[PDB]
Amino acid sequence: RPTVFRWTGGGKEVYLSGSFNNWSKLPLTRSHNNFVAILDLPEGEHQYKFFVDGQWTHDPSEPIVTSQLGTVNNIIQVKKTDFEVFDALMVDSQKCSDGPYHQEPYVCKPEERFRAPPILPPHLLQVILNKDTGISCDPALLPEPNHVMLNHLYALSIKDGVMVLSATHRYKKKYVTTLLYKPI
Amino acid sequence: NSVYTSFMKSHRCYDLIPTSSKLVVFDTSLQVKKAFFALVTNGVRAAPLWDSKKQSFVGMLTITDFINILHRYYKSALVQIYELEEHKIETWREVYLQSFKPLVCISPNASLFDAVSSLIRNKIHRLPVIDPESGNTLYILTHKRILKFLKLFITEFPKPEFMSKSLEELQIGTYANIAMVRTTTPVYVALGIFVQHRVSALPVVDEKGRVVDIYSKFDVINLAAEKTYNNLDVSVTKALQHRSHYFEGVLKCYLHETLETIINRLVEAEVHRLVVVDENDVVKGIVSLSDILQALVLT
Amino acid sequence: DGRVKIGHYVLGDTLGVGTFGKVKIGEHQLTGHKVAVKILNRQKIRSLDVVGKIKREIQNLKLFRHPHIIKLYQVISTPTDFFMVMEYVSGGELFDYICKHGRVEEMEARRLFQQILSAVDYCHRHMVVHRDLKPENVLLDAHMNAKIADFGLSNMMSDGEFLRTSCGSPNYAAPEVISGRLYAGPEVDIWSCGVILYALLCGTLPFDDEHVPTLFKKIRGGVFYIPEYLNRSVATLLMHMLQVDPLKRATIKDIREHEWFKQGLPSYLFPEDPSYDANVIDDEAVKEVCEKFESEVMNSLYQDQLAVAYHLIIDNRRIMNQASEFYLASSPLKPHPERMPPLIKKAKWHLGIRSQSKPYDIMAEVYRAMKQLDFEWKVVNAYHLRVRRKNPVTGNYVKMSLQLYLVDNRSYLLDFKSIDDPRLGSHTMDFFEMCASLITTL
Ligand SMILES: Cc1ccc(Oc2nc3nc(-c4ccc(-c5ccccc5O)cc4)c(Cl)cc3[nH]2)cc1C(=O)O
Ligand SMILES: Nc1ncnc2c1ncn2[C@@H]1O[C@H](COP(=O)(O)O)[C@@H](O)[C@H]1O
Ligand SMILES: Nc1ncnc2c1ncn2[C@@H]1O[C@H](COP(=O)(O)O)[C@@H](O)[C@H]1O
Repeated sequence: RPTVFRWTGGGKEVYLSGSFNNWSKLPLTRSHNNFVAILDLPEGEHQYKFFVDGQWTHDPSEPIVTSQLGTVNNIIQVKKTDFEVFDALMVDSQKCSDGPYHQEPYVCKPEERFRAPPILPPHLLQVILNKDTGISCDPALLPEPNHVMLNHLYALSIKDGVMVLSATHRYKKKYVTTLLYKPI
Repeated sequence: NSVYTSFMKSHRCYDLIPTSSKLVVFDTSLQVKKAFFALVTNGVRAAPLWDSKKQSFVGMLTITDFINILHRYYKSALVQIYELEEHKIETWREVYLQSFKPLVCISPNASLFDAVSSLIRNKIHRLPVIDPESGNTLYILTHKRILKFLKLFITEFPKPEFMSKSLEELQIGTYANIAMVRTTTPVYVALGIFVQHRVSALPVVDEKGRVVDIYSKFDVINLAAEKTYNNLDVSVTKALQHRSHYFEGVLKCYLHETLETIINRLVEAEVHRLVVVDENDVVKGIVSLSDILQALVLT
Repeated sequence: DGRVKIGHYVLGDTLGVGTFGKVKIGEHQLTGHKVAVKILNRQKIRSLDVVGKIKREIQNLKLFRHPHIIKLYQVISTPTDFFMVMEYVSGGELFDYICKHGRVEEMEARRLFQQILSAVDYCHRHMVVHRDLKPENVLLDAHMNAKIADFGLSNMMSDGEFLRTSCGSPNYAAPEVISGRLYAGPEVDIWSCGVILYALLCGTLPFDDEHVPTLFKKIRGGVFYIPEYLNRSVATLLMHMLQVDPLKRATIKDIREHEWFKQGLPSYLFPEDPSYDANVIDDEAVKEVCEKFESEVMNSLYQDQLAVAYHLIIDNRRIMNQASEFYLASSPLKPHPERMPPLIKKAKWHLGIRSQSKPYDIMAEVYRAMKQLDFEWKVVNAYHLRVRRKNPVTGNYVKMSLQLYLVDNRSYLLDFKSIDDPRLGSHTMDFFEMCASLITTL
């Protein structure tokens, strides 16, 4: 399985040594700023160091491990999840993370807020039932709706104690605009 | 032979549902008068009925319900039809059903063969397509929609030997006890002939004997739109005067004409039936989509 | 020997830096086959909490199969980085081609625009918005074919929901994007394509300024210069595409209908065209076969009984699409026999319920109304709630989303939207009944 060893820091000559190569100096090839090596490594803990311009150093962004004597080596855990994309993305998602339905009203603001509600999108003002059909065709037929208007409630003004509600819903690749007449 | 029967079995009801359509639903507690006016304002003939107490679709409100209310409760042009003015959908259904008819419906996953068989067995014109997963009514399926769908796939399969055969040879439709209306027949009488014979249209005949117009169940809804339902003493001619302008005539067919031409004429006209006639233009009977779909699919 | 190798590819020069990550050229150790490798740092993704976006981006690029969208061959996962092995194109950015030639000739410009719009339409049909369309993100191959590439600022469009996120360069961003307003999605990509067409034909931007607040005023104004060397046909197309009003703005269908766009257009770029069904594989059609007979049906097509099953659906789909008046209503000939006369008038429909009072006072009235009707809600935002109510007859929960919107300076609006995830009842009836209870109380 491929494992990346990148040196973000500066230098003219950079080497890599670890438990995987019996602590021997391996020369890293440089691009414009990065010194990299991609090695095939088995699952488990791996200790490593960096030899930059004749001096021993380590990457501060990677986990630190100090031995019984005092040498500082970076530790990397090669896991089974690291080989497959969707498994690696599942581990990365739960790492970022590290409620129920209630009848309690929400407070106006953490700190006093005059913040206004979002401006109504013009697409929702395109009422499908206010539009004319065209006489030639079946009166039940309607034009193809915008996906954005789906599930939204539309209503008529209450007249003679009866309220009328409508909404456009999807069934597979088809759309139904149901109307309901019910006394208020 | 039996090509159309195999086609119906393969195609699901979903394939007939339009990409975008409207569905008018009424709560059973809604006044029947407001419900018929809503059918007019929304331009629909039928509407599924939602019982909010039972939390289920219990039936359908069609123009037949309006015809039945008028003929049962009309007394005079001098007195208002109290029941039409004050009855709720539920109270009307109680006196109408006395016959506790369950909801006749079809699933969108069920074949067209099942839908056609349901329309014939139950002797109905409008069948609601209800999704068993969501419980939502999606579309009101009719004989027109079914026949027009077959017309699009006629070129896709070999045409059977019966399509080239004459209507006289096949004998499809009614040719005895044809329920008709005269030019001077009052609307109330025409409504009585609908209730008694359970037919969707009555041909209009003049004093000389000629067929001038046609009074369909659909035409009755104009009494609600024009708000002329309170005077059912007027003639069928007076009731059809609203559409006198821009009316080609009574769409008829001949006994010598092939089944293919009858299907094409019915599909193009988007009408439920043609009046059959012999070599002479003499009325021999009627041929509707229920007769056509029974011959094409059921047999 | 000591070179950096990912898979069997040797990593060379950096091609560029995208919205997320770094792109490097890859050359096959044995053959010399060239690929483009997008390197994503796992920690950088974690630090920005972009784990969800990266997941959706990979899912879509794997699903995508279009000749004018960069192909994703494979994704190589490592403990520190993600390596996206993609299709390499030698011609580089369209931006550099425009600069080299000054301005692209009408014939070549149209050809390139037709290819770009074909790719954009593919994304929209797959419910994906690019949101970063510019000639810098449009690449060219050896045969001068356009390929859209950076899907870093992309997002998926769902039923009933809107997008707000301020994405892209200001020069290619729509007036609604700049204003920080909610938008549907597709109209934003069409604006960007309009700017690309102007840049192809003119070799300049329609809205450009050194002072950012002036540039924003220019875009919002929508007033741009139309040069004399451009014919009235292209001018109208540009003016329809670069409309400030998203409702008045051109759709892909509008552009496809335009006389200028229609010229020398290949019949395989768009669906419903004469050569699309014969040369392009349909994913939805193959999926329909899977349930009837899951295995690959490619061998039978490249005549076997399995191949006929795929073409039967494709044929049946064409018949249903050819009968346009049977499935959809026309825009406003003898009238339909079932057309109903007018009653006696003409009542107009409106979204939710309007209120002229203060937004805090509206919200306070909502919480009280819900409590009386025994509702359970979740506060996701001060003006966005997720409400729930158990149906007594069916014993199932009914869910809806409440959102308060600003109409004008004194007017407000309470929007109702159903949430779908009832066998005894009806889902749509449950939503209407829950809405009715709240409307009557308020
Ligand atoms: C802008 C950016 C994007 C991504 C990023 O994370 C990574 N950059 C990486 N570069 C590399 C890399 C790959 C090849 C080479 C290389 C080495 C020798 C010759 C040619 C090369 O491309 C150098 C660095 C690798 Cl292997 C992993 C990386 N992971 C770091 C940065 C960054 O510079 O901050
Ligand atoms: N006016 C009429 N008189 C007699 N029979 C009819 C008439 N209209 C329809 N029919 C027949 O009644 C049956 C059902 O008619 P319909 O309501 O048109 O589907 C069919 O078998 C028709 O042939
Ligand atoms: N054979 C026919 N000739 C002319 N008009 C018809 C015919 N059948 C129905 N109509 C008209 O078409 C409309 C639709 O009615 P229906 O055919 O019953 O669905 C009604 O207004 C009828 O008056």
